[PDB]
Amino acid sequence: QLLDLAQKHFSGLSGTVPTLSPCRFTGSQICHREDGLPLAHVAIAVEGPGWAHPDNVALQVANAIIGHYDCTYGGGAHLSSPLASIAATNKLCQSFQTFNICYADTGLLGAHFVC
Amino acid sequence: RQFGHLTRVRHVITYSLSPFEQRAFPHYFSKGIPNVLRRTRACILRVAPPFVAFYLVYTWGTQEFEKSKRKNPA
Repeated sequence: QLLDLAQKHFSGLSGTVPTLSPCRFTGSQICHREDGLPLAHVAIAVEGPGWAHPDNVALQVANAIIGHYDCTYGGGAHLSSPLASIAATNKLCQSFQTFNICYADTGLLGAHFVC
Repeated sequence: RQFGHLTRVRHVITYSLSPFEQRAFPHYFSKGIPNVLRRTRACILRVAPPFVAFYLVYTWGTQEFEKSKRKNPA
């Protein structure tokens, strides 16, 4: 029924090419020092593989090992992730997340922390 | 005092690049020779004058010692 409705409403839509250039990744640093703000944000990432690659699975396993943390998280010192237990134990940060941002044939694999 | 409370800085953006993304010697002679000339023109009138005078006082006084050790007709 969905397919019928598609045919009924969308079929006038043109299909007659913007394709995506590779995107070059660069090892680099951008630092907006603004002492007047009360906490520091840092995001760090390596070039990731991109949507299609089977490595994204193993990478997400690894990211999950390391994890995410927030100063409301109940787990604290006893947490499974060493990053998180250590960050809780020693008040190293308010929060952090690992991420694997995916694009066509590239990506950002890393972590952001606020501290 | 260590990195973290050195001083207070606001509103300054630093952009930079990994060394492995970049040349060790960007335009080493084409920019560098001109720059070195510029650097030297800047200082030589401060630095060189004394050493000129040294060379002269040393030239003169060495040869004044020469002359005084000779005999003269009298």
